[PDB]
Amino acid sequence: NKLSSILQNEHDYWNKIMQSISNKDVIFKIRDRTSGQKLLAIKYGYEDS
Amino acid sequence: MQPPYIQERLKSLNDIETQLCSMLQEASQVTFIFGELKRGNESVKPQFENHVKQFYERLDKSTTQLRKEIQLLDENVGTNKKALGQDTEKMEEQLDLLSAILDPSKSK
Amino acid sequence: YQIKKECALLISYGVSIENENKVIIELPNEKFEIELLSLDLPKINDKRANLMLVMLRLLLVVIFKKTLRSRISSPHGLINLNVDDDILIIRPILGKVRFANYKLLLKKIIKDYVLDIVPGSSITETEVE
Amino acid sequence: NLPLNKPRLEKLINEILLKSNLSLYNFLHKYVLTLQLYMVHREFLKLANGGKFSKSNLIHNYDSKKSTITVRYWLNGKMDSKGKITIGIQRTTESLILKWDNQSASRAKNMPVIYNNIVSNIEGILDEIMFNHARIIRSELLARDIFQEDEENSDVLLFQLPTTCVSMAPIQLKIDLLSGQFYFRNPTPLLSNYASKIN
Amino acid sequence: MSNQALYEKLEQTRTILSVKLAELINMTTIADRNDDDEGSFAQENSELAVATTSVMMVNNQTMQLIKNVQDLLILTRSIKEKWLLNQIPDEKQIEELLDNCIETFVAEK
Amino acid sequence: MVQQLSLFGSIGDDGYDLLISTLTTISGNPPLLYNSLCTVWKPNPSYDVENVNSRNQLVEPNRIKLSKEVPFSYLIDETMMDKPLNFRILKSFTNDKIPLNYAMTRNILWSLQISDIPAAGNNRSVSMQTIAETIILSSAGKNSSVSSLMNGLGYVFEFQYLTIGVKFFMKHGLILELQKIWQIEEAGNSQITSGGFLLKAYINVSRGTDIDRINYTETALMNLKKELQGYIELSVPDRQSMDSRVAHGNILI
Repeated sequence: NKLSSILQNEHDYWNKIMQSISNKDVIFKIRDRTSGQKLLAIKYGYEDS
Repeated sequence: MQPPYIQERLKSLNDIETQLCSMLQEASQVTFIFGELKRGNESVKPQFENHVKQFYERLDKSTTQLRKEIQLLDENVGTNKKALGQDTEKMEEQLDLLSAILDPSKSK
Repeated sequence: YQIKKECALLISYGVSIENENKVIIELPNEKFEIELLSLDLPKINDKRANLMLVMLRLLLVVIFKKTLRSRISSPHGLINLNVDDDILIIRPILGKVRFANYKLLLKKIIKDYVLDIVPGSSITETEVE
Repeated sequence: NLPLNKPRLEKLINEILLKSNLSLYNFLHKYVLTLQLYMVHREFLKLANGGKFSKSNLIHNYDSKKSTITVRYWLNGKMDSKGKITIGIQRTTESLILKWDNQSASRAKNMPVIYNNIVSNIEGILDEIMFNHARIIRSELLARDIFQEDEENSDVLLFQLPTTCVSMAPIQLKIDLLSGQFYFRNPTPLLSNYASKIN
Repeated sequence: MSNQALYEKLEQTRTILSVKLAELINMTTIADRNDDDEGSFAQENSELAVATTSVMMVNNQTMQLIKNVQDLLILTRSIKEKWLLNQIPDEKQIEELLDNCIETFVAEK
Repeated sequence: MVQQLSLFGSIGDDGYDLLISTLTTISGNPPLLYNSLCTVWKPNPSYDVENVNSRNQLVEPNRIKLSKEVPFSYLIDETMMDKPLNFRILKSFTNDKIPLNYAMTRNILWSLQISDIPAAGNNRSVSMQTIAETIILSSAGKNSSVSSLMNGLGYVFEFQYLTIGVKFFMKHGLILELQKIWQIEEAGNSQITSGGFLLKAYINVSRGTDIDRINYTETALMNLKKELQGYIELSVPDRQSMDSRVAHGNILI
């Protein structure tokens, strides 16, 4: 019961993430200086332009 | 938006974890039913075979489909780029704005 | 940033920098102020300022395209922009305005000293590419 | 609000007092002066990246052992002077002071050479020094009686030049407030060449 | 790489099957069996340690099932993340436009 | 005169398209089409060069390379003007036949180039070769022609070939080339690099005495090679294959 409740909670967040994200864009994973974990990052500068 | 192929790939993966959740749930009901079967009422005895069979068939084909996905990974290999045109598109839109500025009848 | 680095060399012709976010251009009859401001009645020259902003953006895009073309052309060439040559943003607009002013002044001078003195003179205006 | 090392300070002060014969006050004053000098240097570092004086106008060198800062300005200036400023601890008042090391500033009257409150108005002090040096140079030029005085503008020098045989007209020369090179309002190629020669 | 994930999921599935059969047999014959014949092998010698071994079985099957399922879910998410990340993929009109713009500015300046 | 530091490799055309994309993912630049035509000339055997100091071996005879660019209007047949002039045209260049034939090249008759065998020793990680180069701008006279010029020097024609491929410019002056080579004779045209592309990554150093620069160049080349691990294997070719002296005959192709 505990596993089902929690697990369906993370499918709720999972579906929110999946259907909230759009797309060409330079996307990668980076390690935060303060947190140290992996987070999604997008390159939007004109450095390569 | 992403190309469709990735879309049905993610749909299949989502189906995979939903099937896993269904397998866990059915494990919960079979564990529940075995308790009263040990208690000594034989009415729910026929349901036990159905639950066991559905549990096993849910366990098997889910792993089979995941195996198919990992196989797809095998042949999918070999099958800032936007920046190369990014300035260009920016250029375009800027001139479009000038057109809107240039024509006073369209500023309404 | 490009505007700052470009106008730092135009002090001798009546262009100054007020602060880290303001630049001022003076003309015998006009004043232009370019400011970088944080968010924290239709006049006559509002369209003029909008056009100025548009062409400034266009010139920056042209600079970027020139940089990319030079980079693709040859690998050895170090891409270090020259302020005297590469950065051309305020130069064309200022040149056009001051050239128009001088054209008007010479028109007036010719009219006073030739047209008003020698009748029948015929004047033709042309542009050469 | 500074994150002071309270326990290490406790042991240090206790040890000093135990070994004391005064010394604690001297150490505290020295540390305060060193911290003020370091934060002044940090402010200089922050300003130099984006400041008006970034393009070789100002160079600062800091020595911790002597706890002094030497500032050199107007590198392209050879008018029998070199713009030098020394920030250091004053012996008499035990306070950090800024001195504009210049003989022209030395014999200049009604003009302070030493300034305080550097942290609050370092930019104002630098602007005042810049204007004072420009005014001293302009006054020397007027004393030589080569440029006539401009009544409308106190920072503009008038040079008399005949444009034609009969015309006798003044030309306005101005001093750059940042690097200090003389420039004309509308210089001709020969005028620009000779302005560069003047520089 | 992917073959290692294949193998890991293989022991994952076989471990599920084995622990499933183990908990099934343990709970079914949880009712202790007494048979006079020497062929049968069921021993309950110390009374309460029997219950200790029972709760042993319970805790083992719980931990192993939960860990295996969670590992499989994390593996699926890793596959999806790899899917998302790793898969590497007139002039004349402008002339008169700029001409009109510049003449308009010249007139308005 | 340069010290050229180079690494070599080859690929099958099947992966060609894929390879191209990966390169653009790394360099950030698009490929640029190019072509060239090289003619090899050798000393005339009719003339006895007794001046070769046999007792001392001060020098040995060598072969001269003359290169020129040829417009694509000679390489595109009547079926290909519809497609734009980009890299994809290389996908149609798999046949041993080519529009440029022997007669046109004979009608043509620049950059003059001489090289030496790479440096000896087994402690070299990249192929280091010495190149001496000059340029011919124009000419005049009663017999102004490349053939007459090289016969005046004392050289005669040996063979020729045509290269077509794409170029990638990366940082630090690194140049990466994908090539296809067609040997040309009156008998016909034969593609030596049959069913594949020849890959060559190289850098140039202007002064051989500077060693900090050479170390930097080697570092960049080995880093590039270690980036492409698992896709393509870049290797140092055989030192005895890049020898172009007349006495011994072989040609890396």
